[PDB]
Amino acid sequence: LFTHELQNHTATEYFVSSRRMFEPRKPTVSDFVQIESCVVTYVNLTRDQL
Amino acid sequence: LFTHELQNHTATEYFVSSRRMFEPRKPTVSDFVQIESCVVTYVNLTRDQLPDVIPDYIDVNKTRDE
Ligand SMILES: *[C@@H]1O[C@H](CO)[C@@H](O[C@@H]2O[C@H](CO)[C@@H](O[C@@H]3O[C@H](CO[C@H]4O[C@H](CO)[C@@H](O)[C@H](O)[C@@H]4O)[C@@H](O)[C@H](O[C@H]4O[C@H](CO)[C@@H](O)[C@H](O)[C@@H]4O)[C@@H]3O)[C@H](O)[C@H]2NC(C)=O)[C@H](O)[C@H]1NC(C)=O
Ligand SMILES: *[C@@H]1O[C@H](CO)[C@@H](O[C@@H]2O[C@H](CO)[C@@H](O[C@@H]3O[C@H](CO[C@H]4O[C@H](CO)[C@@H](O)[C@H](O)[C@@H]4O)[C@@H](O)[C@H](O[C@H]4O[C@H](CO)[C@@H](O)[C@H](O)[C@@H]4O)[C@@H]3O)[C@H](O)[C@H]2NC(C)=O)[C@H](O)[C@H]1NC(C)=O
Ligand SMILES: *[C@@H]1O[C@H](CO)[C@@H](O)[C@H](O)[C@H]1NC(C)=O
Repeated sequence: LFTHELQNHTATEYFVSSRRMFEPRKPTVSDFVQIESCVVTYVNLTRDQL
Repeated sequence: LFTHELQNHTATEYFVSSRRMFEPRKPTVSDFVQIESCVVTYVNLTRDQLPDVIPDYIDVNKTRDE
């Protein structure tokens, strides 16, 4: 999962692709998992922005 | 994903299986992905027939409104 550019001009769009092919596509819920532990590197988002 | 026979006698049942094992089973929503582009070869279905091909699919507004 990557973000194309940054929020510098409000472009916080997230896309998912393989590590060899460049196919930016919208992610799906079933592709993710839930973890009880968090790290510093993870962005601290909220329910409204989900 | 394959369809056993055709609609000739109303048998448009869809099943999913591996390419070596013949295990016809009902598909699951998590097994598909959504694409913004379409081709000629893809069947042009509608929302009403979505539960028929895939009963596992659920529409939020259809249930909430009624
Ligand atoms: C989204 O938001 C979360 C929550 O804030 C961010 O996660 C980090 O959360 C921690 C805890 O709230 C923030 O505080 C940092 O804690 C680090 C580890 O905890 C230690 O805390 C004390 C003090 O360091 C230690 O004695 C104790 O043993 C723990 O090990 C610390 O390493 C950080 O210390 C930094 O600042 C102090 C001054 O306060 C300096 O003295 C240190 O040398 C060091 O520079 C800090 O206390 C932490 O700030 C949060 N991270 C960030 C980046 O803010 C997520 O990171 C955040 N996500 C994003 C994308 O921003
Ligand atoms: C479910 O429904 C969709 C929507 O109809 C079907 O997808 C096809 O959609 C196209 C666009 O609506 C239908 O029209 C065909 O377009 C093809 C490509 O577009 C060209 O259109 C013009 C005219 O050809 C070109 O100048 C332009 O540059 C585009 O490239 C064409 O190849 C088709 O042309 C055929 O008919 C004309 C006469 O109208 C002949 O002159 C041509 O030689 C050629 O034979 C056509 O115009 C297309 O019909 C739709 N496909 C089908 C099969 O109907 C899905 O296919 C459909 N799914 C199923 C399972 O049926
Ligand atoms: C689908 O949801 C929209 C709300 O975004 C609603 O206006 C519409 O009536 C719904 N349609 C059906 C068929 O449930």
